[PDB]
Amino acid sequence: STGSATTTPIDSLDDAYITPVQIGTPAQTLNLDFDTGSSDLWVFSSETTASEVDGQTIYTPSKSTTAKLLSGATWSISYGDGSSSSGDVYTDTVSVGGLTVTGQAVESAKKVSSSFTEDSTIDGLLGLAFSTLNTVSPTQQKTFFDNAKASLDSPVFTADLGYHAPGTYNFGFIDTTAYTGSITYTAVSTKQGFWEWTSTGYAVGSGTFKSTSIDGIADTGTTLLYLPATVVSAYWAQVSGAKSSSSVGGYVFPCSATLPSFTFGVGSARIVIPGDYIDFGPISTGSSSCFGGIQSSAGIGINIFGDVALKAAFVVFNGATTPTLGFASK
Repeated sequence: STGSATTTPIDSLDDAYITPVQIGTPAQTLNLDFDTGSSDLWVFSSETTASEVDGQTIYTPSKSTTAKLLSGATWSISYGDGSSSSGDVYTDTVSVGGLTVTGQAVESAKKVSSSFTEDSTIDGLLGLAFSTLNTVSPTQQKTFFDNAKASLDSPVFTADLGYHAPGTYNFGFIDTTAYTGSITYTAVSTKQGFWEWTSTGYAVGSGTFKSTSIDGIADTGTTLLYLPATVVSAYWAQVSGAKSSSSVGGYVFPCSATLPSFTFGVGSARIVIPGDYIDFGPISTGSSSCFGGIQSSAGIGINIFGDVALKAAFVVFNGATTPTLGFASK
């Protein structure tokens, strides 16, 4: 089997991407944030505290003839950005782009933090990191990909995120028309439950490539590119007027600037992030100070190849016995 679903930016800045997911019988379609940095599929639901729902589409398991309460199961998760959610668990039929999993754990939110409430466009998350990170207790549950794997034509899914435009998540096949040149595959460590890999270095604009190992995670659920302070300093030094602002919470730059590109290494290959991808617009409405899309990972504890990086590539998440990551230009 295979699946193919379009993923759409939630706003003009590509702050995140939503992908329609069918849950239950009859289908209830929710727009979920596919997140290769976490491993819970959770949804706004009929059980979510009413004051914490503000425009989201909810899953109502009582209206699904295939929903079954997973007795005794609860979940609770906190994300790198400080947001959190928690609740109980159903199993139900979940389909993504024509690909169907029966008995998928659908984690029903009883509580969500304010940032989820305040984002009316995201109805929940669909985790695509390794199932070892799944928070369901007392019986850990498998991700949608993990459940689908054995049925897939090939045990892979691919992320093809658009810049200010829709893109695609595919399951079970590699669309050879979706990228240019070749896919370069690189080793993954699953030791922390992430799609963790080692970039071979970087360049800023038309500058020389610096060969240096950068361990980080391919994370579709993180907006920006978080890299070591040395790297990030080298980037923003090439933008006149750019500075790190503790009050704003990162590097800012004059909105009048033209941003240089940023290149990262995948083995001997090179992915080029155009400078426009690195502009996340005014820090506040009407401001001429703009927020940068490359930020320091210092104090995160891990480097994150978030959407800013991933959207410049066709990315293969190879879930073979020994997982690997593939990157192609597009």
